[PDB]
Amino acid sequence: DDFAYLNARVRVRRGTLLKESFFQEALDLSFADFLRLLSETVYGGELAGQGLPDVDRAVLRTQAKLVGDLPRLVTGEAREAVRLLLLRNDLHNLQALLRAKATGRPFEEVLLLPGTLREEVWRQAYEAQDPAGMAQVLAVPGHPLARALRAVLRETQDLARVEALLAKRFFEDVAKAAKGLDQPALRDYLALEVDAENLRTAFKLQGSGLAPDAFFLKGGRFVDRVRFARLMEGDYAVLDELSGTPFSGLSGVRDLKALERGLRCVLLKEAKKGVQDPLGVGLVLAYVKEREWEAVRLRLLARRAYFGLPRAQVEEEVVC
Amino acid sequence: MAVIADPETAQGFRLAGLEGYGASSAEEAQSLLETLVERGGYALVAVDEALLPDPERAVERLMRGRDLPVLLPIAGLKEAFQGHDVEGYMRELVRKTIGFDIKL
Amino acid sequence: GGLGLIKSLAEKEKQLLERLEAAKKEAEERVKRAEAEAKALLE
Amino acid sequence: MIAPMEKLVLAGPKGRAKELLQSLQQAGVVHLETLRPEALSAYQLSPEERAELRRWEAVSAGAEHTLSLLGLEAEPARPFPEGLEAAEKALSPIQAHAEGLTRQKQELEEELALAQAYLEPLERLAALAHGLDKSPFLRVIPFLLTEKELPLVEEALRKALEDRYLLAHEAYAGGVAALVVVHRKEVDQAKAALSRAGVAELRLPGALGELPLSEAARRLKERAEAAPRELSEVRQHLAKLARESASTLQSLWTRAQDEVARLKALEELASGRFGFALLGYVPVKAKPKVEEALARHKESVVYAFEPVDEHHEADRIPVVLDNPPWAKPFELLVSFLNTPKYGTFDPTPVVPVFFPFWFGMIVGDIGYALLFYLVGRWLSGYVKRNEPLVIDLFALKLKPQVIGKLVHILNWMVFWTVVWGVIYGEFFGTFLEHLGVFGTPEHPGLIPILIHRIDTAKTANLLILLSVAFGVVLVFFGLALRAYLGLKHRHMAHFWEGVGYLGGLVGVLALAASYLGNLQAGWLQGLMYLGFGVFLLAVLMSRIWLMIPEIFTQAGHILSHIRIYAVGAAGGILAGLLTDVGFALAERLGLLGVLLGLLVAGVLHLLILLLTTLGHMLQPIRLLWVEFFTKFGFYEENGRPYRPFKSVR
Repeated sequence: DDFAYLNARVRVRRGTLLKESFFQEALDLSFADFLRLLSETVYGGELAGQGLPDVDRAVLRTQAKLVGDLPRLVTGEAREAVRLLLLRNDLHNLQALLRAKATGRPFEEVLLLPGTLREEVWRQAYEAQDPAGMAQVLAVPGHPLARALRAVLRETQDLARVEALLAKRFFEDVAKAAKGLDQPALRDYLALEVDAENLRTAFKLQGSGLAPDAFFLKGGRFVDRVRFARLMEGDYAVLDELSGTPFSGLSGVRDLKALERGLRCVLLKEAKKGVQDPLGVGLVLAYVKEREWEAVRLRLLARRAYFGLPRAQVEEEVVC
Repeated sequence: MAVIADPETAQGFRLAGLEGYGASSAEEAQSLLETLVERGGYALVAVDEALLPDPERAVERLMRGRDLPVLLPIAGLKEAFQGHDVEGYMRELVRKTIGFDIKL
Repeated sequence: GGLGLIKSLAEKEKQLLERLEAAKKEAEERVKRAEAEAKALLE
Repeated sequence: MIAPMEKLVLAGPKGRAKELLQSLQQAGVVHLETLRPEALSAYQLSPEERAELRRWEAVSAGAEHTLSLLGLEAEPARPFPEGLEAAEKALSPIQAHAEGLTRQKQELEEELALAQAYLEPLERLAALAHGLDKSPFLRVIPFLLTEKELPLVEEALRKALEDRYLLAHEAYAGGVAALVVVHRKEVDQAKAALSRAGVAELRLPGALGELPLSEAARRLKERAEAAPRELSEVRQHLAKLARESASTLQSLWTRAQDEVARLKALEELASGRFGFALLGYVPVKAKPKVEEALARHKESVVYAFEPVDEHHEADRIPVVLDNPPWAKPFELLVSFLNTPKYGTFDPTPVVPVFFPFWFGMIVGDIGYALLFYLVGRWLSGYVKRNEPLVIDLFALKLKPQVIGKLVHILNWMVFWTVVWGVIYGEFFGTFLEHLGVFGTPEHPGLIPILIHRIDTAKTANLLILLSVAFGVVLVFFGLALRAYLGLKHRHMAHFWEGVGYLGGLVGVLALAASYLGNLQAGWLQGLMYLGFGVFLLAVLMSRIWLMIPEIFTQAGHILSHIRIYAVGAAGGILAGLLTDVGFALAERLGLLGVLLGLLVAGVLHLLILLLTTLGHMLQPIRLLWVEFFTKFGFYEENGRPYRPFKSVR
């Protein structure tokens, strides 16, 4: 409820962040220098041993320690708001769970990264006869995925098209809840994420020839459904049509790698606008996205040091 | 099919829909090689160069006949900054094959 | 006591496993008798 | 009161265990127990038993999906004793016919929908396609588009073959079917330019957007002419199969659920190495039925019914109500809460003792009482109809047992309600304005009112005193139950705490009625001093620091009982105001619109009843659950209930 008592610990955690020189000096290391610098870092407090997998497990434990508590320590409308910040890992865990239930591998098959609800609920959801019964076992009150999967659950028993339509309805109900809050910037950031995901589905499905209206979603403000069909066709001018919006530098690109790189750049730049709101909740969302950019930078530098990457090989990864 | 290089390498192949294994030591690489040879896997096995250079040994000891799990000394990615020295591999191959190394 | 009834079940299962072990053991004791009789008959 | 609920075990052989488990599931009157620890095996049944159980479970799942695709619901009934493969064979043919009919129905419905979506458009476009059907020189760009913005695409047509590209939109005014035709490749480029201007091709699914337009129109017209009789016959054969096989499917589902429950219960056994044991709990009242079930074991392989534990440490003890026949109906309201700690005070009797009394004190409208009586007659006719009460938008599905308990509780409420309404003297509100049945000294028409209640100058302090006395009595009963339970469990903390809270409340009431009340504080000064001394002495003997906050909270819980008199006075004043307004506007305003004025006043009274009486009744049970439970605790670990073997039947 209190968007300030959490904001104080948010400012404290914002005080615990690495500078750009911490990665700029990390452009030249040999994973032992990187291990020593991470040993200086707070994320190396869970530093178990040596090796890339130990480094990634320590990074996941540090992310759970510094980022997982934000889902806790709050109650009310602020809890309903801050729940829809670290939601991608939860939807990914639910998607892997649906894939495992439809596939047939072991319930300990996927590694089940940390999200919002109890992992014991995810273990208990491995055994459920009805999909609606599994949804009710996974039903939290303010979980948007619980309301999304139940509404999408009135089609069949367990289908992959049900899973894709459930992801579409998940993004749709996320946009509906983002419109259904008293937050001036969280709705804008969620809508920017929705339009970027629409562009990402368009670039991933460009040339597929499928139905774009079945692929296009609702909730954005930066593009059009006709612009969506133009992006579905081989027309980069629609990507050039993005002028004045946050999709500014996204122009003249056809390769999806640098396209989604600049998309993440625009998303992080919009997330940088969250420091303007010291009283609401978007500052905490900015802190979460900052830890996310730090996490991408950490696993990137970890891969670079473990495989000996060139500085030119990852030069397009720290430009913003 | 199947490959063995490294868990970080093998998870890309498992993402291809292709059976992966991964061993840090060369003896464990022949162990996993022996595993998929005894569990005769669809006839192809790729092996990284860094673990086994010429991995013919397990199949010539075990499956001397039938030529079936085809071996490949594939290149590893931390070494694929160099690019295997493909010409030197080919020289080594013809010298192994017909004995007589010459210049192409 | 219920687990004292489990103990009476332990006496009964010692009788059951006794019939089992005496059967599958006494059969090889009869194997001994059979090979004794037939090897002496062959000689 | 809760029963003895003794524990029990038995043992024998494993097939003897399966037979005795089938009997004790047929005699399903005992909750089970794990009893995993010592001198026994895990009693993992068999892989063959696991396979037969998976087969029966899949059979039950298939019967459930068959009822779902049939639309019917799982109603329990007497089962069908049959073989597993035989029941599977009985299931498979009806399930196959149903699955094929359901797929055919879904396919024909989607086909008729897609046919009706573009029927006349395809026919008009085919009539326009009388000059290039499959001509190998020019494509046919079709676009069933919006209203006549034909110049916006005609700009791209001017970018196309200029004195050519035959392009017009004829008819079917839901969408202008703009047909353009120039070439093949230049027309592909022009279709790209028009889609850049905004255009779409008539791409139907299946074969209609995949075959020639004349053939697609013929197939769509054939499907449109054929789909209605096919859908009607599909619904008819589906309903015929449902009405022909639902009883067999239900008996199969009942037998399958029974066998599957027997299999799941077989997972809870306790083997004895080619021999097996089992244990659990059951009430003492069915011990003769327990023995009658025990006779069916082979030599009645011995069942031992050992006694339950004491007030210490009975948590896996089963829970049951076991109320009187007068007290049987009151359990339904108590069921909304949790269960006791197996020796706790069953307060279910005080619920029927007091909740109807406070409810009758609340509502005193004899006309609303007769309305409740007529509504109970309607509900009783629904119960005699023996149909489960189904309320769609209320989602209220009710078996007749709960409805009959509700009706019995309603009659028991209405008796004391009419009693207290005669005590208040109000028939459908104040009928004494019109027909002076109540008697006051102001205008004596008929029999006097015990509580006049329109005047508070003589009645309000008496009503407040009555509410306060009932509340203090219930508070005394609850604290006494707390202290008696603390004595019964031999934990002096709770009993001494109840004693200290009771003494503090007594001293508080004494000091209140002395200082803030009347004069003559000599008889109660030592009383207040003794209550304060009892509170301080139990504070020393308790040392819990359960402070004057706890005492003041108990005091507010005691003093909250006047809300009963408050809501009764509120509803009475509202009913009297509405009745006086209606009687005045009818009789004194004309004496001719008595039908219209009486009907409008009765409709407003019905609206006020529908807006008020629910919460008015709710406040008594709220006070009951908030006082009688809370002083006695009733919020400790919730108990474990009697979950015997089901045998759903």
